[PDB]
Amino acid sequence: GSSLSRTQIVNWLTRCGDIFSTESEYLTGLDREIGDADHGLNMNRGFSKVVEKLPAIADKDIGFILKNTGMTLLSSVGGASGPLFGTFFIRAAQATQARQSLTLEELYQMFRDGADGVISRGKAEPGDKTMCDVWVPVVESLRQSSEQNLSVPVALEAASSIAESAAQSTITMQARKGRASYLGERSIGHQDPGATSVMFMMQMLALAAKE
Amino acid sequence: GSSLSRTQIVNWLTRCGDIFSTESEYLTGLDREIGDADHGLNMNRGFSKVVEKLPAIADKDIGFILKNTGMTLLSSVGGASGPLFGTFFIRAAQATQARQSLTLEELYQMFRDGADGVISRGKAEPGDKTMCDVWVPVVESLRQSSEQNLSVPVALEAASSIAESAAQSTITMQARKGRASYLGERSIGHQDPGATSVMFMMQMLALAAKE
Amino acid sequence: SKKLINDVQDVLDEQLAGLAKAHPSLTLHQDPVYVTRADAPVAGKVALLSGGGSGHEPMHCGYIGQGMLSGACPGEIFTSPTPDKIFECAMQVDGGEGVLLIIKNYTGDILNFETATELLHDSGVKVTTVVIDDDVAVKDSLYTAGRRGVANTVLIEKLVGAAAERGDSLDACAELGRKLNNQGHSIGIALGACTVPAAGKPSFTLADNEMEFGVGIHGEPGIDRRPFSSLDQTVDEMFDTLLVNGSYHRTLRFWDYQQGSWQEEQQTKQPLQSGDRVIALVNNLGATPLSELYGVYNRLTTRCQQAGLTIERNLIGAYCTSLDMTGFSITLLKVDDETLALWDAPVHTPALNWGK
Amino acid sequence: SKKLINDVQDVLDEQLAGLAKAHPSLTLHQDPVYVTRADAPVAGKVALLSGGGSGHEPMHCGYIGQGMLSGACPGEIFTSPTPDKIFECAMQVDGGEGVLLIIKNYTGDILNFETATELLHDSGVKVTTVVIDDDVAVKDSLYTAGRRGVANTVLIEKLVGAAAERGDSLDACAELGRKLNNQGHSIGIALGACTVPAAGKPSFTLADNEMEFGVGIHGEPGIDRRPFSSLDQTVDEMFDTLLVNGSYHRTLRFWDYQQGSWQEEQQTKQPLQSGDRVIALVNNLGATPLSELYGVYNRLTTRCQQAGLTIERNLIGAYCTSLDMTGFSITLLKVDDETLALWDAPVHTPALNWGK
Ligand SMILES: Nc1ncnc2c1ncn2[C@@H]1O[C@H](COP(=O)(O)OP(=O)(O)O)[C@@H](O)[C@H]1O
Ligand SMILES: Nc1ncnc2c1ncn2[C@@H]1O[C@H](COP(=O)(O)OP(=O)(O)O)[C@@H](O)[C@H]1O
Ligand SMILES: [Mg+2]
Ligand SMILES: [Mg+2]
Ligand SMILES: [Mg+2]
Ligand SMILES: [Mg+2]
Repeated sequence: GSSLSRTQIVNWLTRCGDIFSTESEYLTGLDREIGDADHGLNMNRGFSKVVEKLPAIADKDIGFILKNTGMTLLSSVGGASGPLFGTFFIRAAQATQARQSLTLEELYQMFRDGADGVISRGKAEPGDKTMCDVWVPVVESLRQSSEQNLSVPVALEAASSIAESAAQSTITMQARKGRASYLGERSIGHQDPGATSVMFMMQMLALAAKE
Repeated sequence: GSSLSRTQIVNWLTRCGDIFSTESEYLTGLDREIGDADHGLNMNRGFSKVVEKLPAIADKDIGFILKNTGMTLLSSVGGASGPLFGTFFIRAAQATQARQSLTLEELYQMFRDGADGVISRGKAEPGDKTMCDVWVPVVESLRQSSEQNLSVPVALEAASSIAESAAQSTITMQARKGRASYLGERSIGHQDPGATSVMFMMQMLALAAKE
Repeated sequence: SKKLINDVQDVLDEQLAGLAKAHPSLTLHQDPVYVTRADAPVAGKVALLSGGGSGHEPMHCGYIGQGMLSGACPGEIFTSPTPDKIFECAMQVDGGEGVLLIIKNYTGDILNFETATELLHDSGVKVTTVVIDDDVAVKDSLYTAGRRGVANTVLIEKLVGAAAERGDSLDACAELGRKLNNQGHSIGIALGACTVPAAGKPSFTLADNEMEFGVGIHGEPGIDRRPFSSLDQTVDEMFDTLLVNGSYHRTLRFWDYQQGSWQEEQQTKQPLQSGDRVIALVNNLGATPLSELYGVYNRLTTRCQQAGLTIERNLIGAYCTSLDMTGFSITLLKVDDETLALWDAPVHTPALNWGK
Repeated sequence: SKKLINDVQDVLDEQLAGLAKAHPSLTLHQDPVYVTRADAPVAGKVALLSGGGSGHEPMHCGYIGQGMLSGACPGEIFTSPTPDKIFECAMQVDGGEGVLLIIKNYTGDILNFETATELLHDSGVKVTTVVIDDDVAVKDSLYTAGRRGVANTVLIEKLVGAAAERGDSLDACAELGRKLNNQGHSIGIALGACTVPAAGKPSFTLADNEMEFGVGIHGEPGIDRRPFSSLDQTVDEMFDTLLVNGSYHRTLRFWDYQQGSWQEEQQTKQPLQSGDRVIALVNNLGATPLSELYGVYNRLTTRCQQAGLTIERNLIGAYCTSLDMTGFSITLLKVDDETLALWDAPVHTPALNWGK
């Protein structure tokens, strides 16, 4: 049956290291227009540290790897995204726990629990112009894919492609949370940096699950 | 016999007010290249105050008017040119004293004594790149004109025209005194602001003496 | 570009080392980075801690000393520090009487300082919190993250630092900070953007007749871009906004160490009014000449007199910055005789020093 | 353009008014302009006076107070003040024990302060002078106006201000100032020029990889325009120049109040040497971030250690500026225990404040 292995999750996180390095300046520029120009650096610094610690733990259980990842990000990313992405991974790990692979259904639950964590820490609602504008649609994609008994790889391919449109959907919102909310209507016309990071993370998961 | 009247001296100083106002920015730019960009403002502020006090004293003796002028400049121009031009007028006034008009010969002595004052206060030698590079040639012009028994108006016309070439001659000197001497060889290629001020003053005297 | 730095990765390492070298009274800790009074822990006193991104020097490390902070956590440039750094630093400075965390209101500072407060509680450390949200530019908290904590953080760290030193309890410290937070008012403008070391371009560009009005401290654009005309004009718009945006309602959470949980507290601010007495802080955002700040003060005193406000103390200088930003902020904090007594009390920090 | 000013003609009027308003301890006099301690004349002490153009704030008015200056004469921007202002100010502050004039070495300051010294003598006032020429950039006094007085003026005003306050005589004050002048060494660089209020263009332009090396305080170009590469590089060139240009011979004139005449004094400076102890001042020229000054200090301490010099005290901040200039200067003043004792003595000024 269709599942996502522990080494695919390792591979995912490893690809995040690559993407956050490559798109560092792009994310920075997004956070320059409607922020303080640091997001890219924060994500790069965080996943860079994650990906360094990863080879020493590549053989532990999925819950272990995700929880350490969240804790690593927390100790390193800083700013608003550090506690938010840290919480995502920590809550995702307690959905998972000692798994060695994950069914679509468990992936959905994992992402559902992660996002619920970012929503209660940050209180963002749809249209606030945050990473939650990508998480929520992503979770609902996973839910739908699960109903339809899709394979894990095409489920993530569809979640990823939904993440893309959701990130883009932010351009148009006036920010109501985060630093961008201080700019008022000046935040309209600009893509949310954190939502872009979620998009990149989902794009790398689709890649990780292809085989 | 050919003489320079007290009201022509008043007229001279009045024309200096005009020239230092008109050429304020030009003198400023000269003192920007090789200085601190203040000369024009200093001369404008000084002669502006002189020319305000002048109508109340237009009927006193030449020595009186010149000495007050020097004292007014001193209390107002500041920086290096304040004490230097103040001393010029104060020493010129004690050559003059209670005159009501001045012969070529007394003009020469007046300018000779003025300049001697600026030279001993400042110690500038020919080629140091200062106002003294115009004063000294100007005094020697007046001397020569006196030998030749020229009229006062053409004497000043020739002193003025010598002042012009002397000011221009500074472009080429490396400064050895004043603020410009801190720039070393970077002071070469630039006209001395203070020498330009002397030139303007001599040009206005020629004008004042025409009638 | 054009910063006095070496490699971008090493800027904070080099700058913090220089801080520790210059200051015998300060200890630079490593792995994790943070800074403390060399004589912390000080037994018998409430310990005062704060922190935030690098780039606002002297805030906060310039305020570590007797009468002020016991330690501070510098983060990365314009980046809130992480909970482990705040946790270790608070552990290091704990004087048996509790630890007070002063937190500027940014999503990141709030969340990281909150995670840290809970870790401390769970370690048996008595702890509570004060949130600073003095920046009146963001008028309305309804559909925003809330007002920013800017320069008033300094006035509050001093006053609360004085009470902590006087021997006041955690609770009396916290309540003092929260009261002051409720009647302190700030606003900033920028004439030119800062450039972060990793950037080579400024955070925003601006024509010679334009200003960013209602700026904070991390280089984001302000609440609007408007014409710049004169000192008097600029100071008048700022002051008039201190008054019209003075009314503010919002919810701030503080740690109840007895419950062991976050306590929402809905609180409202009044605009400053005729008859109030204030401390005025005229604060360089980084690259404004001191002379111009005095020109700003000249105008501010006039507007204060006209509005019925009496300035009892002032600070004029570079106290809470944004790297190399050309601009300034005005802060007016309402006071009484008891608060003035804490103002005048000794303080011995790199940035602030008097008495004793 | 883009300055926080109103009409150009009124900038100093507005800024000085703001100074007097902010500072209860300072009296602003009019017609002629100058500034004094509100409690001058102080009977029984040598009175310390200085002055110079506006544009170097806080120097000199930020240094008026107990332990430092008794008064100061601000001139126009970058313009030496006139002899009448210095004369009236010295008359105002005369404490029966003499007046000491501290004069930075510029043609204008020298000539105006000299004219003033003579007026004072002729009024029966006991008076003498100290000339400051710490700037090592202009290597050689032979065919120049002489080395400029820059940031070391602050360290000397403090130390001599301490002796004056301790109760030392005019002569012991003067001799102390002149000795310190002989072993204090400064150098400055600019990354960006200042703009004076009347100007709308900066005093010089510069590419991103260029610096003005060996700059003073009035915005003139330095002794050369050279590549800018890094903090370490910049600080290394500056420091190496402090040492190689340390040797200096020149003539400084001081008033002999007994003779009633100028006394030439040919004096020579030694370069700083292995085993000397110093006070280090890392001085913002106006628009450098405090954080970068700490980065500069980090490097400076290394170079000092390597050269055998022990930094005993430091100041890091904006003490002697050039309006909105992006740059900094380094000053190293050689000291002994007796000079350190004067450093640590109380000082109560707007810019400097400790003890007592
Ligand atoms: N209250 C919130 N809830 C969810 N996400 C948020 C919230 N506030 C900010 N964010 C996310 O954080 C991103 C900015 O992160 P970053 O630049 O790293 O932190 P900071 O704003 O402190 O500099 C935003 O683009 C947004 O997606
Ligand atoms: N030692 C000196 N002797 C004669 N003239 C001098 C001397 N030093 C400077 N000057 C004159 O002063 C001019 C600069 O004057 P100004 O800009 O008003 O004063 P400052 O240099 O103090 O700003 C120079 O161009 C030069 O002609
Ligand atoms: Mg950011
Ligand atoms: Mg000049
Ligand atoms: Mg940030
Ligand atoms: Mg000048």
